[PDB]
Amino acid sequence: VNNKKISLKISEATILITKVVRILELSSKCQELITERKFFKVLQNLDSLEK
Amino acid sequence: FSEQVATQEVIHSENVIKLSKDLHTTLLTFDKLDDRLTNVTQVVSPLGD
Repeated sequence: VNNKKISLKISEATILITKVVRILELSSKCQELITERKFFKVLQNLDSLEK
Repeated sequence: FSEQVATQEVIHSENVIKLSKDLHTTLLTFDKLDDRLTNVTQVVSPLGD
């Protein structure tokens, strides 16, 4: 239970990291989809995101 | 923290301590074991005899 504790913070930490990663990517796609009636950084930042 | 190190303290300290005490008492048990075995086969000389 000290290894369930350390294991719990371990996999909690790693899943927190990957959750932060996908949060960043979907956050960037939200930054893409937010831009309406601009059409200029659309292909720039959006095509940067899809890269 | 010292819940986990309390498992190190009680579990490691008591495990090592009563490991030596219980295993040494088990060595006294093995002394009684070879005692009764020696008296056993020594009484079992009349079997072959």
